[PDB]
Amino acid sequence: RIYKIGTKALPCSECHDVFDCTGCLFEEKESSHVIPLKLNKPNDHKKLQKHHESLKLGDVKYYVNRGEGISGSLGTSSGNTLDDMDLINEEINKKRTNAQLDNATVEQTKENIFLVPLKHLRDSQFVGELLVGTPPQTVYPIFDTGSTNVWVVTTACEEESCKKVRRYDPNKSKTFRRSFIEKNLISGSVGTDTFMLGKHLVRNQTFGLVESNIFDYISFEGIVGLGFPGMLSAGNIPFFDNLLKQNPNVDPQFSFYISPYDGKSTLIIGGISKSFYEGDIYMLPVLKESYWEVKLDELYIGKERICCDEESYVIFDTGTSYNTMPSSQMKTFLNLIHSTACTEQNYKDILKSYPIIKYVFGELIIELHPEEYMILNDDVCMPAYMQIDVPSERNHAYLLGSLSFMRNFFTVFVRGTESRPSMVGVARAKSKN
Amino acid sequence: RIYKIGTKALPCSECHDVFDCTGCLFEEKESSHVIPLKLNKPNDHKKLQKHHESLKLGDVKYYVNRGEGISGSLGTSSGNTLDDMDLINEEINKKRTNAQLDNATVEQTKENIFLVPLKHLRDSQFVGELLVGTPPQTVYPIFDTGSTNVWVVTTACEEESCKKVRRYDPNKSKTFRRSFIEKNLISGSVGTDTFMLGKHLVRNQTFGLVESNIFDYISFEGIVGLGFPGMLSAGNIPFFDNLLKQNPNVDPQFSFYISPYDGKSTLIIGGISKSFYEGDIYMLPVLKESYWEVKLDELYIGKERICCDEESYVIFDTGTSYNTMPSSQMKTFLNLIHSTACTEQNYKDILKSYPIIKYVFGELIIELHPEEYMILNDDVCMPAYMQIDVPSERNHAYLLGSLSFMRNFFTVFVRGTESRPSMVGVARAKSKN
Ligand SMILES: *[C@@H]1O[C@H](CO)[C@@H](O)[C@H](O)[C@H]1NC(C)=O
Ligand SMILES: *[C@@H]1O[C@H](CO)[C@@H](O)[C@H](O)[C@H]1NC(C)=O
Repeated sequence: RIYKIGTKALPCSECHDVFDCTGCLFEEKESSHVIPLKLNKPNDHKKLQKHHESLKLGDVKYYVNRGEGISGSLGTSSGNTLDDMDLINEEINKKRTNAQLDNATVEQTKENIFLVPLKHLRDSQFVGELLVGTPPQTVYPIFDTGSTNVWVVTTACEEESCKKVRRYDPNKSKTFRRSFIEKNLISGSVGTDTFMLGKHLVRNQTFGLVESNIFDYISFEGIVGLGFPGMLSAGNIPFFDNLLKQNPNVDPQFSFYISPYDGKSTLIIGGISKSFYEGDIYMLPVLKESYWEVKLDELYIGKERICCDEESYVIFDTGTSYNTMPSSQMKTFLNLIHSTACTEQNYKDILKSYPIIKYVFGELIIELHPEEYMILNDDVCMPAYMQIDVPSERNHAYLLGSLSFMRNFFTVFVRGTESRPSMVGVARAKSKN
Repeated sequence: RIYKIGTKALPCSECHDVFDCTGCLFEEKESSHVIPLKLNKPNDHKKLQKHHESLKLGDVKYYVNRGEGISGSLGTSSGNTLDDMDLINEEINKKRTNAQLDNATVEQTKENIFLVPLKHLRDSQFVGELLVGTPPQTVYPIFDTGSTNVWVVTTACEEESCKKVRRYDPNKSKTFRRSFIEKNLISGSVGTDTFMLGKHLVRNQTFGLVESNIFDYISFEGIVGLGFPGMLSAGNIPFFDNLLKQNPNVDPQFSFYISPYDGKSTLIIGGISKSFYEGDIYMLPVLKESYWEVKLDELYIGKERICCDEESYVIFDTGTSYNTMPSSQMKTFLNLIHSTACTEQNYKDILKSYPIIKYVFGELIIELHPEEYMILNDDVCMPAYMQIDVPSERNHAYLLGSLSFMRNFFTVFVRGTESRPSMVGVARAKSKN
């Protein structure tokens, strides 16, 4: 559910301070620039099951750093991915069992904490058609509000023994040019080429190229960053800014409809579609233009308030599946929300007692009921949340992703211009009925 | 509630292995050796409120050692008592704010944990009349299954400016003799004298003596240990063994009825009273004869199992008010059980949703419903549990005390002889109606 408490919400045009009126109503602009999104080709949640159980003992924290993942996403230079949960668990156990082997009086002492750096969190299952070069080659990248640059996996292969599959070969483009870089970046390089997204042409687009078969290491064909221009882009016009500069009649906004079980998922450039949501679109101001990052005031699990006594922020990250909470909040969470047997028809009765999760931004309230944050895995119901600490800043980051948040809320990302700041819009998604 | 699952419980006489038949039914023996217990003169639970909040941050553990408290009870040689929660909290904050100032890759690191050693846990509010010496002087000690020796606070004072109060002066006894000790023990010494407990005379009883006004440091007039003979008694016949040797018709058992709001609380020597309990008395074998310590199999808070994957034991400790759990279990507990506003008549409606706490010993089940483990403090409902770690042994100890457990269950302590092992008996207390 989404609603504003207090005074009835008003159009954002009627605001006094555009930076302070959380929960105002967005002017809806219908757009015809639709980009269908499809399932990326495995939907296996055993990785998240193991991740939860590895937190049972209370001494394990997963973390990522701001900007250090592929394309400027959250990550580290480690080799750990979430797909590596059995290697990770084996190492955790080895490390723990080697340490247990190796007027008022209070006594300071040290406990062992095991940190698991994650390489990146890029694991959305929804990809869209991108056309690259001349004559055009089709790739299916993730469209990622949590990334800044464009990256494409190259799979060029001229030998006769190469498997016959759809490949992206930058040298088959008449218009591809390789750029000169003085940074030794599985290998990375930078080039430029022409792209087509939907009906929009985007020339002179700088992008990174990943070469080695290579999909043993990588789980996406590409990343189109929809973040902000800044140090993380390094003078290279990001894709969406480049689109806007070359297609001047497009309003600087894009929206996302995630409908996993209908095949109707969609990215919309330059506007929204009234058929994707119910009610109004409620606006949150972006506090730090880097990720799409919004100040978080409180967070409730039922009656229990778990946040926020310190500075907290929610990142809307379309390129990641799960929601996240920091390590202290997930202690409470995993005590309050249990995985259970669900079958598939017993599920509405099982979850009848689970608690509502309530995010509070000013007077704007976003609820996730249990059939909105629980997912099915074999015959087991599971909460679609990961424990992720973002230590980079003294503040605490929460992530809202595609499997839980966006499947239930229609989301609008509005770039701030000369007559508006950057904002995220949210509306109840169209009810599948 | 108390009940046995599986086969219907049978009298303990019908057992095969007397060490293995948990939940058998005790032969009831009525006894006339009743010792009324009264409220000790302040019933202030603000100390436990502060104790709970000092655990909020997850980095503070209270601990006691086996045998190191007064009379061989649980404690340490520190000066911290629970009455010192403001000194304790001030030190915790000072220590914390001085430290924040001063194929698979996992990363070991250290977190700070603050340990708070507690001097002792002797805080029951129920005391009984003991007569000491010739002509007899009245003291009101705690009768303490968690202690081993007899200790009495001496308050001798011959100066004219001494306050006129009931004092215990060992030198006013014609039969008191001071013993020779080679251990510098506020000061301690040992003597012997004659005691009377109820109708039973106990001559040649060795006991410790505490001298300094002295009740600024101590909160009890004395301790009569009802533990076991062993190293912690050091060749000095403990009180109850001495009673039995000199009064040979007394069966080696004693029982406790705790009725705080009726003035009907009672210790019963040599048997029980059928008017203090409903249903049958269910027997648990004592696994380690030192404290009255019983093996614990599982512990549930509602549907959630919090114990036991490692060796756990319950200590029945009549000299302490609150129940306890180790530090890891109270993390879960304080997330699942909250303090709240209660008034005094709103209480049955408030607690309607709280979870049942279930202790599991073999097939014997002991439940505490919320109106049995919650107590009132001002207009606030609070759980009568402390976090106590007993690090002395690799195993984990749980305490059951007087304010919660014994107020709701009638308890029988049965000394093991040539034709029985030591056992604790439990029955639902007589319903006040
Ligand atoms: C191509 O894009 C770059 C940004 O990386 C810009 O500075 C440059 O002027 C553009 N060149 C042309 C020919 O559009
Ligand atoms: C007094 O008690 C002690 C135990 O501390 C015992 O060894 C001794 O024999 C007793 N003496 C008499 C006279 O009863």
